[PDB]
Amino acid sequence: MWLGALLDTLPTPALTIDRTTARRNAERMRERCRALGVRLRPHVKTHKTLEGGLLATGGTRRGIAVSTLAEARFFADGGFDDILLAYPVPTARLEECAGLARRLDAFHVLLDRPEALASLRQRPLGHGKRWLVWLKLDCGRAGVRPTDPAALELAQAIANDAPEEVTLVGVYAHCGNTYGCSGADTIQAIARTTTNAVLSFVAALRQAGVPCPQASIGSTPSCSHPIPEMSQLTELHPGNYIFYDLQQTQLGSCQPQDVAIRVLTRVIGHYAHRGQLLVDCGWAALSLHGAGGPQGCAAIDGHPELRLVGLTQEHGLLEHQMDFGRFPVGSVLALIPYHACATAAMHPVYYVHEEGKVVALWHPVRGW
Amino acid sequence: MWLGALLDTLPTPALTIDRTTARRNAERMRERCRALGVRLRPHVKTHKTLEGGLLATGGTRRGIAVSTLAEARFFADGGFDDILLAYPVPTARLEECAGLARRLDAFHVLLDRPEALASLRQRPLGHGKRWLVWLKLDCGRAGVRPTDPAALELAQAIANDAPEEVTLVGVYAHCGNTYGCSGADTIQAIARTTTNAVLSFVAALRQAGVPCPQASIGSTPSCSHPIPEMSQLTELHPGNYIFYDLQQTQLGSCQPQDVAIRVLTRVIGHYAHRGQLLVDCGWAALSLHGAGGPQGCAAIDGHPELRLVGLTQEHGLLEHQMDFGRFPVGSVLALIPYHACATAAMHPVYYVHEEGKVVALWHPVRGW
Ligand SMILES: *Cc1c(COP(=O)(O)O)cnc(C)c1O
Ligand SMILES: *Cc1c(COP(=O)(O)O)cnc(C)c1O
Repeated sequence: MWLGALLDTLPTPALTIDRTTARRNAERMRERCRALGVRLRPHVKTHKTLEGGLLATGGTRRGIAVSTLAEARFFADGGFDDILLAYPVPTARLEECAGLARRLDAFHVLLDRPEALASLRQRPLGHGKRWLVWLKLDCGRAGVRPTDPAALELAQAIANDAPEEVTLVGVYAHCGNTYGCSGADTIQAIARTTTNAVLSFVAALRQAGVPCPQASIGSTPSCSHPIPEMSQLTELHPGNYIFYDLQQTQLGSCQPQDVAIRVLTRVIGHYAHRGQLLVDCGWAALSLHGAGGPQGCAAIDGHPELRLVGLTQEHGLLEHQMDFGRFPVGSVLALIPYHACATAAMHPVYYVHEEGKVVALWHPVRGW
Repeated sequence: MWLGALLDTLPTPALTIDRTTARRNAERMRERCRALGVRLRPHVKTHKTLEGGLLATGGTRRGIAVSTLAEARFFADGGFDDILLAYPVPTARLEECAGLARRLDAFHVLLDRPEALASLRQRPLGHGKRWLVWLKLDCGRAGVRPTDPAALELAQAIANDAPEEVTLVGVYAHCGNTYGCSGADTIQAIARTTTNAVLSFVAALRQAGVPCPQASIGSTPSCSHPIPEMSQLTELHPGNYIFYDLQQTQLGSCQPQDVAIRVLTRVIGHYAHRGQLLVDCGWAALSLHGAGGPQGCAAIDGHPELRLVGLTQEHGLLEHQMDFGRFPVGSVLALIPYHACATAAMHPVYYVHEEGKVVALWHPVRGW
């Protein structure tokens, strides 16, 4: 246990979260939504922590999105509610989904196939509770396409075919496509194509008389530079924005000062005959994200000079011709990881801090 | 808890270990060593499990190699001893190394820099115990080069400069270079270059009068096709061979029938308009190894037809023109992962099985 400890005292490699930066990130996204007049349902997958969720959620512990039944359970066990399982409802685990729907005032699920509706229908929740269902629209990983007349029919069914057992809460899209882009304008165009598609669908839905009270989109890059059409929605659900990361910096969603995550590592050897620094951060601590070479898995914070050039499980090699005097063995560097969600999943504890000193330890759940 | 359960009953994605194949793998490597007349010190990093270690070690719980102080501790807490920390001794965590050296009859460390020796010297173990030190030879990630006269001097010091506080147990190389190769002959050439280098060093060591009783090398690929010169060593320390994996199959260390690990995943959606299967195994469950694209992170066991073409955190996309009838939603596929050590690190439990039925659950340690 390390309360109060100075950062470069921790056993590395060690994932670190600047609680100042995080709180700042949470409140900033809360305000954007306030500004747009819509609700924020933060996704928890970058941190999978109660504390994390608590920040995102402004202290309220209600209205979030999870990627696994593990997180659902964890969050439910920690007192959260209004929990959306942002994932095509897993028909092979319905006893569990029903379990949570019964504990919770509001447990929401998504689906995108008529068969999924069938499966729900044959596992009625009972107790007056109805399956709160959202229709995942693909505007291109999963969901139904809004122009496919099949989407309309499916909405129709979820909403109406059994209103005592199933209800259509809204439509749900995740504009993840914004990750292949580059710079704010193409981010916004994907936001716009997605916002408008969704808006047209709902238009079509009102016209046909299919009640659909909510409409959800969002990803860190589109919600980092929100666009006016968005206020015609009811909720945005980004998540990663609480931490941010190198990729997010490269995309333009944020400035470096916004990235709350680092992986602290130590210089544990010099290698003059190959000009390389040796660090105790391998990929067990960092993950291979941003490689498919290693140069782009991470940046050495405060040191454009150095770049990662190798990663074994428990080692990384750094290069500059070098300067080993500036980097005595035992000195700590701070790696800026490419994909926050991925680094986060390699750590059983996060060292959370303020003013260089450790202030808390968050423990994420994992598994399925 | 799932004792006895049928495999395709498990909550996927789920890492699975064929205990038959594993036991077979353990005994096979035990026999190779018996044949060569040398000792086997299995590395535990592919599984990081007590059960795992127990197999490798033939039931004895002695003589293994770990990659982190976490594993050291775990194994020590589980009754193992003769534990080699196969890693340049971490000078910033010496209170802990000393801790374990004091609990254990035999805790071994490696180093490759004179300064490391200094640091050990100023943290004497006391209690009559001496730091059991091995000299990591680089024959090309870390260690000293055997032709560099500095290596000789360092051996000299470890062995002799303070024989009441520090002793040189042997020399240690890891012929990891065999991972860029391809086919048995270049594997063996790297084995040979490494074996001979090591043998020449020890020759030089005897000549100079530096006592060096042990000599350790090994990696799964060189120990999968051992070479005669190896019997002039005292110990081989591979590890991954207990599980094996796709990469190992591609290299030629093993035949498919040898790979004991799978990640079971489910078909949870069809996508005719893009010809794709949707599976609940994303990279949270598989890792991005073998990508730097996704085609090569894994193979669909029993189905050369399909290949992985996308991986998000909790999803993978499969392609063939398809045949969705052969793959009803809910049917289970078995992914063969590229790098066993990496997939293993994404799982908090391994479902171990025999004859299709689950026989145990191993829980690996993690962290640092
Ligand atoms: C991760 C995720 C989100 C969150 O979006 P980010 O861009 O990661 O902040 C939203 N919806 C789904 C389905 C997700 O998996
Ligand atoms: C992983 C490791 C080994 C084990 O070799 P494999 O080829 O993975 O079986 C041996 N020595 C060191 C230092 C290692 O990190």
